[PDB]
Amino acid sequence: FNLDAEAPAVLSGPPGSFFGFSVEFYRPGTDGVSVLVGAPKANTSQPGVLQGGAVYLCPWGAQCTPIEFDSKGSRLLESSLSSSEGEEPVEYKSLQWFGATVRAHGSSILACAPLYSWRTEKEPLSDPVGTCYLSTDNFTRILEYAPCRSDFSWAAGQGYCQGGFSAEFTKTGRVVLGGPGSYFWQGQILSATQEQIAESYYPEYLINLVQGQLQTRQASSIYDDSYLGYSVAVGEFSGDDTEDFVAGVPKGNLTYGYVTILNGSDIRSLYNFSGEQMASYFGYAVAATDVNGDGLDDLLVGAPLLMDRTPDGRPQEVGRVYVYLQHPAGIEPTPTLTLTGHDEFGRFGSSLTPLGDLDQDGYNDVAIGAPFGGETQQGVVFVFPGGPGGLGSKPSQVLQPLWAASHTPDFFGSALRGGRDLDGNGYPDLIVGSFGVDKAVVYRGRPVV
Amino acid sequence: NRCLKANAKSCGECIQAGPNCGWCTNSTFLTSARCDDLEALKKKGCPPDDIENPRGSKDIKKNKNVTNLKPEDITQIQPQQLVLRLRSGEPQTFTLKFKRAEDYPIDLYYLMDLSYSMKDDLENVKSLGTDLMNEMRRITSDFRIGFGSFVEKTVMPYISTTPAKLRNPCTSEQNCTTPFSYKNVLSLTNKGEVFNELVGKQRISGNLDSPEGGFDAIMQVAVCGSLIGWRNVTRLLVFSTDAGFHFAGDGKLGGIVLPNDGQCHLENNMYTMSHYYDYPSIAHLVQKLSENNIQTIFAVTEEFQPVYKELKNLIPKSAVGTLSANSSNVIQLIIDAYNSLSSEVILENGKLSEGVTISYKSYCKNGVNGTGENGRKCSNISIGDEVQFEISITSNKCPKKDSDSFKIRPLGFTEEVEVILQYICEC
Ligand SMILES: *[C@@H]1O[C@H](CO)[C@@H](O[C@@H]2O[C@H](CO)[C@@H](O[C@@H]3O[C@H](CO[C@H]4O[C@H](CO)[C@@H](O)[C@H](O[C@H]5O[C@H](CO)[C@@H](O)[C@H](O)[C@@H]5O)[C@@H]4O)[C@@H](O)[C@H](O[C@H]4O[C@H](CO)[C@@H](O)[C@H](O)[C@@H]4O)[C@@H]3O)[C@H](O)[C@H]2NC(C)=O)[C@H](O)[C@H]1NC(C)=O
Ligand SMILES: *[C@@H]1O[C@H](CO)[C@@H](O[C@@H]2O[C@H](CO)[C@@H](O)[C@H](O)[C@H]2NC(C)=O)[C@H](O)[C@H]1NC(C)=O
Ligand SMILES: *[C@@H]1O[C@H](CO)[C@@H](O[C@@H]2O[C@H](CO)[C@@H](O)[C@H](O)[C@H]2NC(C)=O)[C@H](O)[C@H]1NC(C)=O
Ligand SMILES: *[C@@H]1O[C@H](CO)[C@@H](O[C@@H]2O[C@H](CO)[C@@H](O)[C@H](O)[C@H]2NC(C)=O)[C@H](O)[C@H]1NC(C)=O
Ligand SMILES: *[C@@H]1O[C@H](CO)[C@@H](O[C@@H]2O[C@H](CO)[C@@H](O)[C@H](O)[C@H]2NC(C)=O)[C@H](O)[C@H]1NC(C)=O
Ligand SMILES: *[C@@H]1O[C@H](CO)[C@@H](O)[C@H](O)[C@H]1NC(C)=O
Ligand SMILES: *[C@@H]1O[C@H](CO)[C@@H](O)[C@H](O)[C@H]1NC(C)=O
Ligand SMILES: *[C@@H]1O[C@H](CO)[C@@H](O)[C@H](O)[C@H]1NC(C)=O
Ligand SMILES: *[C@@H]1O[C@H](CO)[C@@H](O)[C@H](O)[C@H]1NC(C)=O
Ligand SMILES: [Ca+2]
Ligand SMILES: [Ca+2]
Ligand SMILES: [Ca+2]
Ligand SMILES: [Ca+2]
Ligand SMILES: [Ca+2]
Ligand SMILES: [Ca+2]
Ligand SMILES: [Mg+2]
Repeated sequence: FNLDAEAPAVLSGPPGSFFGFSVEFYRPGTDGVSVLVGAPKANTSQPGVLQGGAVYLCPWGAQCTPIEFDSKGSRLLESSLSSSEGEEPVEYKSLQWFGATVRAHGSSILACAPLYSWRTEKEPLSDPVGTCYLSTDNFTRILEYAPCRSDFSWAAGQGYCQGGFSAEFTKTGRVVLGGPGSYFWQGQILSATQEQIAESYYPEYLINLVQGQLQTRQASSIYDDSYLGYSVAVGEFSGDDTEDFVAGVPKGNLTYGYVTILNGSDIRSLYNFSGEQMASYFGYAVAATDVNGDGLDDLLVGAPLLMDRTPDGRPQEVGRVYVYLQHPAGIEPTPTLTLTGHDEFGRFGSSLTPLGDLDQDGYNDVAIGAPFGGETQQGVVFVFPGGPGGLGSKPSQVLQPLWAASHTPDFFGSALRGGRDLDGNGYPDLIVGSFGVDKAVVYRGRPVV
Repeated sequence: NRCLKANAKSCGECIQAGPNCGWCTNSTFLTSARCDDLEALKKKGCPPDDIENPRGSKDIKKNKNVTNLKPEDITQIQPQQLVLRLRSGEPQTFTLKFKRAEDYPIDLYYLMDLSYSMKDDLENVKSLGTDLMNEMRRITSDFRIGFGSFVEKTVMPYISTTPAKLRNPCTSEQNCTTPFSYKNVLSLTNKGEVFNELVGKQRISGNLDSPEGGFDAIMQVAVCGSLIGWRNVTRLLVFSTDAGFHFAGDGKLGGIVLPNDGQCHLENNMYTMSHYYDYPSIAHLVQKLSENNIQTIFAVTEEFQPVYKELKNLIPKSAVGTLSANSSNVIQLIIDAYNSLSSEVILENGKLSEGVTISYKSYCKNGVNGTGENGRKCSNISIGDEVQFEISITSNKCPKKDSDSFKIRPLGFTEEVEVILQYICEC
């Protein structure tokens, strides 16, 4: 309720760049505190690359400049340099959606291009393996990490993995990636520490050779088309100090969808949670945060296509969020609480973020996006208060764009990032993307009492 | 009671507070105490000529009897228009009669998966136009058939995008045509021979991931109106496939984030926006199939029966049949499905104002009576059968001073009942 909705800060990027598709906080210390904004359709100065995508660095102080993760165009197939008559590319950076995901931890920034594809150096393919770039030590070293750019090509292998479709850092800076296309879209979770990534980074060889990498295994074909890794988050659910992996599997189990929690030490499956309606996209978004002040991270899952019925009998797409409270002996498969959208086609639960403790009352709060909610379908963000009994069932605040609707959807609330203090007043702040109009909005917590 | 505990300061308030309340105006009543029960007032000496008690009412306005002819000259639901005046908290109930017409035209659009596993099917469906027409002569006097084909969104990652695979998505020997989203091959026609001629000329295609993009095609078939040719008759959409289905959210993998807009986007009989709009959600199809009175027949292979059976439970007026491996049994499948669909009626109502509620009771064959959500439907309705519904409406507010209107209609039909509501808020 205490976010300053009367006058948020609006950042704008290049038109049609999808500036705002992903948003993040960056603080290599504090004096360089900044907002990061992904613009996956942005043009870049990379030669021969059309709409490679970009990530913008926006220092918070008194605006936005692209980060140069990769200044190079698409590399060439070495065997074609002169053996053949005509160079040809070995990879396809055009239209790769770099910055579809932007995450940061300390002085490291992970940015992914889930529509990056490559040819392989054997038979000519069009394999969208996805790739990420990792800035470390505040832009003094930049690594490519493409764990699905492997020996196992094509849809049957990891060729269509789209690694980095979703991504997250653990609290120790470990990289966790979702790739929904591995093994005929079974999907995959892959993870490595930054040290492990830097240790085998050798750009001369295109195939991933990271040692010590964690990844989920290929399963039988009955598990095809599940999209494990459509979304990912991290939290502690196993009783130790190594954060675990929460992954959406939205088409799993007959398209009912499920969400799985993987042991952060060995990526073994710990918990599953099942969706309630076919094709509701349960697992579209996931989050983990303690919403009732007992120190046990709780699970939140979005299912934005959830269809329910009005009392006068009319079906309507509204979306639903599910909350599962952890307890000392584990966590139950049935939700503690559900929250349901009220706007038809609003896609409530499309995005979720922990806010930290917005009002500093001792309980962490949560934001939920409904990118097509609101009276003009521009999108809406709901703040829900944590409390001793869990998440409250009524929002404590409702954020909407202050600009008018236009020819095309705003997608306000389709990207969220909270839980960090941008201006050092001790109250956590919230970033909301509205990529359909190439904006991101920063909301600041006002002090209370 | 709550007539006195309302503290009605006027006759007005007294009305809105309790259907059992009445108002005295004589001033021979020994304040707010003039608002009491209709009995508690008579027991306290209030002449019935003084106890003001407005009551709700029902006035039928259009009431053509069910038939026993062009389709629009056929009546299957009555009445067609009535007015309900609503006292707060007092239901007004009326009866809807539904009678299944003896003979009603059928438009059937055959929407077929043409990915490579359907190659052998395509060989069988070559005579389906004339064979189905021959069968339908014993089902209806007026049958039309159309044909459409689908495969997939024509973008990465659903299709391979090497130059070679774009030309031929299948193996070298297999001479597949380039992947395509949806082709409206043949609009509805009574000429079955033309269905045979055109279907026989279609080329099988291919793509990469197993689920197919037929929901894009279903949406187009539902909303493209005259381009498809639908009449206001029984509208059947046969959806034939041997795979599961993409739906909303899957598009994000290909960078497609705009929701399906549910509008027609055919150019030269092809869907041109599959790269731009996401696959529909089930709920979106529910909206558009219902609105356009499409009854869907999922003709799908055994291995995907589980999936389509759950899909059928979410889509009103739909049926599932088990398609053989080369669509050899598809005619009997369609007949069985039509028979199943035609024998069930399901009522829907439009949106009601806040404070207004509706309840249905169904009275079906063999004394089967439904209540709750089941009051909206009757089953085992044979040709010529009549069933009836008792429909109760209650207002519990003073919703507007302006009259409301909403429709009640059986899914799949143009025929409907207009219910006009008037709210008694004053004396
Ligand atoms: C949450 O929900 C998910 C999804 O349902 C659950 O994940 C699924 O769990 C089941 C049960 O464990 C998995 O099926 C089993 O898979 C194991 C894995 O075996 C591996 O190791 C073997 C030994 O080294 C190896 O042989 C296997 O390799 C074979 O199979 C792969 C894939 O087909 C193939 O690539 C290889 O060439 C081999 O052919 C594999 O690497 C397996 O051991 C199990 O076998 C048992 O069951 C089968 C069938 O019932 C039976 O034939 C065997 O004799 C044996 O009894 C079984 O196949 C499944 O893979 C998981 N799916 C996914 C997508 O992860 C998860 O368990 C849930 N979590 C919780 C906490 O509930
Ligand atoms: C990125 O740059 C390309 C090339 O300049 C832009 O594409 C051009 O857009 C104009 C107007 O839409 C067209 O008339 C040209 O034909 C396009 N050229 C090509 C090669 O596609 C593109 O719009 C830019 N994208 C963004 C987000 O700015
Ligand atoms: C999460 O994974 C870790 C690592 O596999 C598990 O820790 C191991 O537990 C076994 C007991 O079965 C011990 O023998 C090993 O020494 C442990 N290894 C490490 C590195 O700690 C842990 O038990 C798993 N957590 C859960 C809840 O299953
Ligand atoms: C099917 O019936 C509908 C409803 O009767 C027709 O649409 C109506 O057309 C009349 C005159 O053309 C208008 O007065 C109504 O307002 C229309 N209503 C609606 C909801 O459109 C429609 O033309 C018929 N369709 C066909 C193919 O004959
Ligand atoms: C379902 O409701 C109908 C109401 O029409 C019941 O049938 C009527 O029952 C009354 C007395 O019970 C008879 O006077 C009528 O003649 C009956 N109507 C007909 C058409 O037969 C029926 O019994 C109810 N069934 C159940 C199971 O409740
Ligand atoms: C990080 O790099 C930026 C330039 O991109 C610079 O302005 C800032 O001072 C640096 N911070 C640290 C802690 O080195
Ligand atoms: C799969 O779905 C069924 C039916 O919806 C449900 O009962 C079951 O718990 C689900 N299982 C998993 C592992 O998601
Ligand atoms: C379907 O395939 C089988 C193959 O065993 C064949 O015998 C049958 O004739 C085919 N169906 C039709 C209608 O020809
Ligand atoms: C339908 O009703 C008839 C009575 O006319 C009855 O004989 C038949 O068994 C019923 N069918 C079903 C499936 O209930
Ligand atoms: Ca752990
Ligand atoms: Ca907790
Ligand atoms: Ca709080
Ligand atoms: Ca702050
Ligand atoms: Ca076949
Ligand atoms: Ca497909
Ligand atoms: Mg297929």
